[PDB]
Amino acid sequence: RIAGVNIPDNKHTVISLTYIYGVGRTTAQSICAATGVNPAAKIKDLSDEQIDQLRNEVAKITTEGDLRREINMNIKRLMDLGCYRGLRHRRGLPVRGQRTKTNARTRKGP
RNA sequence: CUCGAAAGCUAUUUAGGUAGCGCCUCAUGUAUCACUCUGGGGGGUAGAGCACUGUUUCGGCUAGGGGGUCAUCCCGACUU
Ligand SMILES: [Mg+2]
Ligand SMILES: [Mg+2]
Ligand SMILES: [Mg+2]
Repeated sequence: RIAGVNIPDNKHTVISLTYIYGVGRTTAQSICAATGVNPAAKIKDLSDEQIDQLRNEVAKITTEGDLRREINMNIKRLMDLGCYRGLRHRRGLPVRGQRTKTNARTRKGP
């Protein structure tokens, strides 16, 4: 609603744009370069004018409310085909080819 | 010589005792009473019924738990 989500205050611009969930850190360094907003000032000190140009960039990359939708179909395409990358992805095993006998605990919990 | 019962009720340290009412008798009064016919009158019993509360048999049409279950990593449902 503010830029797609709420944006914190009393912070620099590149840090503030990070919470938009679809722009990391290197991408938000291009947006202040392409628009011209100084990151060295806070978001409080800005004008209420050029935020549309920041909002123009949000309408060109992705939005987290639909980013998580479309990335699920990338998962969902892998599951319903029954390919090996979606075979373990149904179950909960690691995917990229890690070791399974021990230590793969961030995909199985405590 | 004339008339003629009861073994009921309530209470009881009561139950085989006793006391009030019900039933007999003799007096005094006073006027109602039985039987039957024609009336008016409420009722919930025998019977009967399944509208309620329950209980019972068969049949259909089914909701379902799904019983099978094509069975789908895990999801459709195949089938009945
Ligand atoms: Mg006699
Ligand atoms: Mg005695
Ligand atoms: Mg009867």
